[PDB]
Amino acid sequence: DADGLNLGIQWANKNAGMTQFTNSGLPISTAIAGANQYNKDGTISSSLASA
Amino acid sequence: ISSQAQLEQLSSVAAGTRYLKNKCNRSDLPADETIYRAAVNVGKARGWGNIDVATLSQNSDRLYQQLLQDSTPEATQCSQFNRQLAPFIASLR
Amino acid sequence: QEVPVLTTVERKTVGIKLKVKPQINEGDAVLLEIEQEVSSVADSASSTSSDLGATFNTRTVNNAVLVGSGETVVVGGLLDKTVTDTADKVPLLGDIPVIGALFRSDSKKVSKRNLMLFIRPTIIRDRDEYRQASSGQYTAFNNAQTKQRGKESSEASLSNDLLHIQAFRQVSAAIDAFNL
Amino acid sequence: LGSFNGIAAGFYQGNWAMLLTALSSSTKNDILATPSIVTLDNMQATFNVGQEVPVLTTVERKTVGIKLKVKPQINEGDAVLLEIEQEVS
Amino acid sequence: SVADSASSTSSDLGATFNTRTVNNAVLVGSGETVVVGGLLDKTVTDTADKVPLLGDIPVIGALFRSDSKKVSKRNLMLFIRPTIIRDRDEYRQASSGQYTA
Repeated sequence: DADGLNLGIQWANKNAGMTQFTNSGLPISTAIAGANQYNKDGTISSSLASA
Repeated sequence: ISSQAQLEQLSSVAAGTRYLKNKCNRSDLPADETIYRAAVNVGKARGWGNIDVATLSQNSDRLYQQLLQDSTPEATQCSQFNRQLAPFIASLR
Repeated sequence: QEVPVLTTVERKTVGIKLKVKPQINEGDAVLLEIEQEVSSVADSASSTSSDLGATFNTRTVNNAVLVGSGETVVVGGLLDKTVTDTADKVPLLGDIPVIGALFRSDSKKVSKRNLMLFIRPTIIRDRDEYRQASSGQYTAFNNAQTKQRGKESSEASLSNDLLHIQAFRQVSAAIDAFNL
Repeated sequence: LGSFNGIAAGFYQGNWAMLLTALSSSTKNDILATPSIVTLDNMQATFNVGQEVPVLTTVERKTVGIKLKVKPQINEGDAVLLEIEQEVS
Repeated sequence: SVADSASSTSSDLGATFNTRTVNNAVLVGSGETVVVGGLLDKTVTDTADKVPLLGDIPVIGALFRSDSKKVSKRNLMLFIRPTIIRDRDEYRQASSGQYTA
């Protein structure tokens, strides 16, 4: 038997800092690159993080 | 397959119950006629067509002879039956 | 099953290899230099370097013991937990537990394990003693067999007719039919 | 940036800039191993759990686990002798 | 037998060779059903995962768990039975009857 748990948040602001956590499975890099690429292209492009 | 399996099942329990009474010291069991009436009552409770008592008696006799002539040790027969005619006994009491 | 490794290669077996050596000493006592293993292969993901692809999970026991005839005996045992924790937080922060909980980042996990071994012999002298052991044990089989799916079985039933040792086979059968 | 962890705060007032950088990290690990066995005195029993993996020495079989083996000698009414060896790998 | 639905063949030797192998010695009476060897075994495993703090109301929260469960049961039984045969007569019954079987 094996049990496991995790928990964590992250923050971002153009004028402010950056709170990243890689253990989580997804950086903010996934986000800043997800939405500016999204709304730049209009929609999803496979260039985004395959994670 | 309509009137044969019903007769064989009732004849089998009546023959085995008589065996138990006569050969396995089951003195709590009633007389042969009462055992025959109890086997008829099992058929009636199941909604079975009326089974002739004398046809049941004749068949049951034949099965009782088969239990008696069997080359099976008595001890084994009595134990086997006593555990096979258990529910039946309950119905007849 | 059996699977080959590259040592050009040879045959390799993975299963439950239980072998023993029984010595009857006293009226009732026995001696058992037993050894065995329950092995399998997992390979969710493992180290195969395009060479020999194999994990061969195994547990292997061997020893010698004196045991009474009809007895449950503890041979070998293992029980183990394993915990690990991972934390990281911006310094000086997260310190107010109710409030600051918004800056920690937590990953915790555990693993527990246990393993138990039991053996039990029985002496058998002659035919009589044999019948109970076989018949009863076989019943232990039919218990789980007929436990879920209720099917009629030519082999099993017939085999029982063997373990029993012609009219009795008719009447007991008929009674069985009736009580369905 | 794909690997960074922690915080850093962006500031700009004309000509200057500054970046604060910090992080805290910790890690904790535990284990426990309780095996048990029986045997006679003079004959050795041995015991092991764990997987098995091959190295390239063409290669051979290698085991990784908890190989606990001993040799019990009963001397006095109550005393014993244990030439034990084992490893948790 | 050989199964090979999917197995470890590394372009070397492709084989599984499922097997069960018995050997022993026994004393047995002439006409007798004899239990030689036996195995019976079940094997269960479970897999669960859920967003924490949720799924806790069984009737309601059942909408967040994600469940995969499976079992395997197994059993194996071995029986032997000899018969002695002295001469022609004893032979006829054994052959004829068996052939009828």
